[PDB]
Amino acid sequence: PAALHDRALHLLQTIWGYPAFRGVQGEIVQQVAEGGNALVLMPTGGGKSLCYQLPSLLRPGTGIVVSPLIALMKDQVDTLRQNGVRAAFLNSTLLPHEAREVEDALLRGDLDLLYVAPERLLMPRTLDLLERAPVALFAIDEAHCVSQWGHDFRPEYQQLSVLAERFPELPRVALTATADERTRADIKSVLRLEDAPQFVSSFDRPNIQYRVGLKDSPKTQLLHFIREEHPGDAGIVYCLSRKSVEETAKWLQAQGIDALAYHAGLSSTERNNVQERFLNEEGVIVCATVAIDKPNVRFVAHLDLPKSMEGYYQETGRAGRDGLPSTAWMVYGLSDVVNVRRMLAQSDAPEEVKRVEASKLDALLTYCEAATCRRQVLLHYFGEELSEPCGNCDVCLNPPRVRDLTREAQMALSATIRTGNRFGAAHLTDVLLGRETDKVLAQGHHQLPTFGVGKEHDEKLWRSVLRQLVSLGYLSADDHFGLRATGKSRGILKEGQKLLLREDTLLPGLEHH
Ligand SMILES: Nc1ncnc2c1ncn2[C@@H]1O[C@H](COP(=O)(O)OP(=O)(O)O)[C@@H](O)[C@H]1O
Ligand SMILES: [Zn+2]
Repeated sequence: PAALHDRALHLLQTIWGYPAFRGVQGEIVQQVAEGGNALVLMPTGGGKSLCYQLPSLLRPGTGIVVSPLIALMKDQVDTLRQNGVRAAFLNSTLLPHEAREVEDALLRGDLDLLYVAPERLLMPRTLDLLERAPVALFAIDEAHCVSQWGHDFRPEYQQLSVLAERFPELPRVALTATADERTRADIKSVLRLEDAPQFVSSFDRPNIQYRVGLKDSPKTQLLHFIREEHPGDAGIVYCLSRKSVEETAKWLQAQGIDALAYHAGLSSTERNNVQERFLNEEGVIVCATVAIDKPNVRFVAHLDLPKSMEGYYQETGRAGRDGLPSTAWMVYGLSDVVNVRRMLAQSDAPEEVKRVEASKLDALLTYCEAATCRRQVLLHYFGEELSEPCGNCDVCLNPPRVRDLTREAQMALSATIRTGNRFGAAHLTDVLLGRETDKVLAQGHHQLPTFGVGKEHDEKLWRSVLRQLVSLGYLSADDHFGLRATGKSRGILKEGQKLLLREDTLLPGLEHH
């Protein structure tokens, strides 16, 4: 009721000292407290931990928490108990007499929370014992580890699928900081969360302004940006190679801005040197690769595209941990993107991994190539949905020049619907062009009314119109990289909504060498 909500608040105040719920917490709490399942996505420091702790206390019985991290579980228990919350940890390095003092406290219903290493949890009899205990809920922390594409991975987290089969009646909560569009499908498979609500909260950072542009002579381009907009300011400037980092630094010092290289082949010495000369003093600039601390950074500059949307989110987020406005500045070139693809084409990685890695690359480029608000594109990749344009990005503020492909979009959307939402971008494009592949013949797709219906255009165009549909969320990729129309597809199909491309991409043509 509202009498549940009131109840939770009096807990929020009296225990964690927090005044009010951040982002979607209060929904999650009331969702789980009432018996519901949940997927929770929040960035690090976002406030996950009490998403499960608060329901544990509101429901009769004990919240059961699983995380791979033992040392942090020990600390999270301690702090909980000093704050007046009855918590315990159980793992197999406890003396057997301790493991029983805790096991019996569970069964008597004496614990608000019990933190359990997956090692112990997965053991039947830890399983069986739980069925005899007054359990309020399960919380699978670091929930992403269930996924091979998951940031981290463990055999043991795949096995937590047991929780849903052995305890279907009881609420299950998964929380992870880092999830792409599907590592998430795996979380949802494994833990049987596919019908549960999904919550994302803290990903946005409203005080950072995002800008992307192409590269012609980037050093001057950067130098000019610092210059006008951040002369006495601290900033990070990111490059792929160790080589670029040191040129960029030598060069920036040659123009007498105070700049320093930072990277793994700096002797220890110099690393700590650069570190506090950057932290202590204001208006100093670090040139880093992928590598730490700083409160007030004004600008992050990317002289290269990162290898993922994740990396880019991380590095730009180093700006502005003051609520005070900051800018993220990036310049890329298609030249580069082509190199990344061939360097990943010639690799020795498995074909399953190349498809996924090229996936991340497309998402990254398409993010660059946005004809619509950049903050929506960025946030969508992590599952956050921003209703309206931010007014804080380079697309919002200085709208680029766009071409209207809304009718082409409809052809693409309808092609994939009518083909049963399972087929991939290369394949679909074969359809709208009219190409009869020996793989197009296998599905009889050539006999459909949507075949060659897009013949007016070429491959490069459909592939990009495809990329955009995915990126804006009009398309979703199921497997194995095959594409679904979404609930959002209707916007383009009822219309009222358009699919734009940057006039920037298209250009008078043809390319030449
Ligand atoms: N509802 C809230 N309102 C204000 N501050 C919060 C709120 N929830 C969490 N925080 C803060 O930010 C931190 C979140 O980190 P924690 O919840 O401890 O683990 P995680 O990094 O997984 O979220 C908290 O410890 C607390 O300092
Ligand atoms: Zn915007």
